[PDB]
Amino acid sequence: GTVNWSVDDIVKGINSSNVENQLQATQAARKLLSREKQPPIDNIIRAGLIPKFVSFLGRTDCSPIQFESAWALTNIASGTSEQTKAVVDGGAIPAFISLLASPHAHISEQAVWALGNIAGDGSVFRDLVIKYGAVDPLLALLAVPDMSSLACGYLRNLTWTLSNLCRNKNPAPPIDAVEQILPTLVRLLHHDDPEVLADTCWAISYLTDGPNERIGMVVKTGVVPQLVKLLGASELPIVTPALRAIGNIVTGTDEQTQVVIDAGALAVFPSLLTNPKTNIQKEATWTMSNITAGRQDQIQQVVNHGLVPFLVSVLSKADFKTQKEAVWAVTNYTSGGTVEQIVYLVHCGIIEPLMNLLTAKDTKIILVILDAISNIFQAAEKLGETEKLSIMIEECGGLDKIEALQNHENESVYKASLSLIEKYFS
Amino acid sequence: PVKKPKIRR
Repeated sequence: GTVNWSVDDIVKGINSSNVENQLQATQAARKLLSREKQPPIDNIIRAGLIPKFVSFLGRTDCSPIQFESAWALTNIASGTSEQTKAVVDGGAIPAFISLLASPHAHISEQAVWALGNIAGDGSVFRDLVIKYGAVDPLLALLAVPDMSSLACGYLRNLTWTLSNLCRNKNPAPPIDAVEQILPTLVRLLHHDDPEVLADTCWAISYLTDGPNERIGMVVKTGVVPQLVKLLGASELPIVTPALRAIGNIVTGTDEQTQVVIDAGALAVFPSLLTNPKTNIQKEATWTMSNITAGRQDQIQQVVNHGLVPFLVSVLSKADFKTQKEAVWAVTNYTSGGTVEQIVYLVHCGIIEPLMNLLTAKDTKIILVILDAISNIFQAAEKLGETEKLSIMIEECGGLDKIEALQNHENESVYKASLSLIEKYFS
Repeated sequence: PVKKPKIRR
């Protein structure tokens, strides 16, 4: 381990009045920092090199040292928040924005990469990158008639950096920035490169992770049908963020949820709800749960697409984190659904797998299940069939499981189970 | 990924 002497040599070289020595020193720093295993980032920072690197970004008289310095700083910024902060505090952001206009594509694109790492740190550095004016010149690099005229690597790196400018909350990105970027994201969603598509979906998943107003900005672009197309892709790295975006949109208004339904999303859910990735199954069941939180006509679309048997199957057989989402989908369905819809749900066999989860060691899920049972009894009341329902629940051992909850630590569970027993099993 | 270093192959 001789990194400390290498760093000492770099400091000496970088302070040479001979530019060839300075360049060689920056080359050596770039090499150290491009090591896969524990690059010596802190050593380089502690040696006081960041101000030197930032100065070199501006050395138009020596494009190679701009390149080497840009790469070195890219990799420091790829580190911890403290490491990224040292780069920011050194004044790197406006220097990198200036380099976006370099006539040297390899330098411009290295600046793109560094800014992606800086913005990726979080909302504060994201907003600094925006504040210093990065968006316009980034978008200009992408404003060519043919996106295939750009090297695949360059377009991927631009897309990724744009996605980080869309990322994070508290605060969300400035609205005017989102308005600037969104039309480019919509264009990119029709590209054929899978990595571009994946990062563009991630960007859109970020923008839809927020209040209805933000969701509304995305929906109004008309992009939802293309997202639904990507939902059916075979590439997991595309489906994953596409599904997150769609799931985020249906946390919005009934009208926003209708856009997703009208776009044909529900037809994809038999595949998603049975997808061998448990994560896809879970996120798809979460998405379904926010659709069954919708209007009765939206529930009816879920019914009409044959999805209720899929929901019963997930509730019965899936991993517990996915079963939790299925419980929510059921409770939402039963909260908002018509009596007929609820009768159909019971006919599909919801009661036994629902009851079986009352043994779960998750208090919140127990409470959600008891809500669902109460909701189903309310439909039974309108029909004059509360006794038939109570007998069904007894006959599958459901009442034994409800009775058992009178010993539960949680008072709401005790009170809820007691209430059902008093109302319907006394 | 959120952040990414540039490395040779």
